Amino acid sequence: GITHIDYKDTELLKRFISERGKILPRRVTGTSAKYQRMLTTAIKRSRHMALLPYVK
Amino acid sequence: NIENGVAHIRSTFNNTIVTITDEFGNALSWSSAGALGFKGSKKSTPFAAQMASETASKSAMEHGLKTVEVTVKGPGPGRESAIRALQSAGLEVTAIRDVTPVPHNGCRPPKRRR
Amino acid sequence: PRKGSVPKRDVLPDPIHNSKLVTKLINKIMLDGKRGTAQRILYSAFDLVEQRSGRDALEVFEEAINNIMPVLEVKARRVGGSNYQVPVEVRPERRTTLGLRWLVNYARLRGEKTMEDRLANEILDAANNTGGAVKKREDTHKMAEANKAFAHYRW
RNA sequence: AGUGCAGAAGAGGAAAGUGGAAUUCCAUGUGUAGCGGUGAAAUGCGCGAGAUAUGGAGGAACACCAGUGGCGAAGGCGACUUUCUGGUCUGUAACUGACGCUGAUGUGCGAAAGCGUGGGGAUCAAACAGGAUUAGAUACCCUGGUAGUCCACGCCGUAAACGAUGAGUGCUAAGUGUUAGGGGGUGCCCCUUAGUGCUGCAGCUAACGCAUUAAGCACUCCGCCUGGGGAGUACGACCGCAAGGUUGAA
Repeated sequence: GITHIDYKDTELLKRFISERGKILPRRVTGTSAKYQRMLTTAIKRSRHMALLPYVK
Repeated sequence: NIENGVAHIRSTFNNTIVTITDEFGNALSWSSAGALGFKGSKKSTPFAAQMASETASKSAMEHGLKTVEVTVKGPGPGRESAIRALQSAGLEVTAIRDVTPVPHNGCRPPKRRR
Repeated sequence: PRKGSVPKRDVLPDPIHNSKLVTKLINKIMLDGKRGTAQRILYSAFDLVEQRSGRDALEVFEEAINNIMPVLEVKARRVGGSNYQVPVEVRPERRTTLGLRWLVNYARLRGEKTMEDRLANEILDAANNTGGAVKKREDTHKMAEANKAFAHYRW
């Protein structure tokens, strides 16, 4: 549905994101498996820099 | 005992460490299940922790703590009797952090009784 | 007894004393089923108590029950996973019907020779506290007045 | 058919650890009566450990995109800053005009441990130091405790390789979950040139199960099997760093 999102973005990954800094399961979501895989992947290219926490 | 307190309470299934402190580690007061006589499966139990915080708040006699902004870490069933009963002078359990022991599967586990 | 819910099944009637608790204890003290004998012990032995003991057992019968009846009981009732007893709420048929036998098991206690006068000596040093009849009530009632247990049980 | 192939997948594989579960260590921002221990306690850190984390880099794993998904012949399998790498082929096949099937020669190679560098402790786990037991414990129980737990180099192979399924030719309802990727196409209907797991027509096997995507019926090889043990014990022949194998009448 959306176009690409990459490690430029780290909060366009907040739609599907938790409160600890992780993301919700794809089974509870349910959209373009391919598009959502890379989109969520980039946020993990960002847990590299870890802009989103692990615990507070 | 500086006119306020901060609750760094703890409860492993044994030795429910009720610990109302100040912000730094300046050692206000502590408590226990091993402080009021209970051993026989009344250690972490709601009917054995009715007065588990007054071995702290009235063995203070000068503070009467007034808030928490708590970090309820080291969780058990003794948690609840260590919070709701932390309101016996005005100690005002106010805020929480949702940060208990949540390690990340990097540890190695102790053993399992069948 | 698959069911239960059984009452006292009796309309407690009294002779010439005008009471509903002086007829439910006449059969308890009734030595070897002796109606008149206990009837004469509740109209001549329970009326001359003041002459021997000190006070009469007419309107002071409430002080020989209310000032001795305990509350917390001691009945095994497994709950959760351990083995701790739980007290039952002192109900009228479970506190006044069982807490009125303080004259049959205490009649053979007073060591004042005359057993008849010893049975009338159960009103003295027992109507208040620290007596020979409330000595077994302080070793039961006072055992769970501070140590609370399960409150979400069945009994 | 194979190389052309859009390339494209999934934990197919090789990617240092910048950062983080950073650990039982402790003066500690902080201090002492507890980090903590249990069928039954001593175990056990306090004559100046503590509670969680202020410097907290590190021994290290991606912890969270992580699903049963799917690369590959079984053993597998997880961010990547990505160092590289094939085939697989999903659509028809451009070239050549049989472009050959099970495959004892060879080679062989394949689970933690058993194996090779010294690192060898983050220190848990073997032994167990040790409590304790209903009539009955060195014990699954219990803090801690010396291989190992942190491995880039010699070669391997026993396991429920319980996958107990060996591989050529199609197959008598196809739908179905659907797979990156697609024959007609254009969050709208799909068929195998396809792939999986199947409820299961239909028909066989042996009581059972397979099923348009077959143990059934038809051409196949290394073959084993043809009532039980005992039997791998006399003995044994040849590989071999090692567990060892791998043989073999009674």
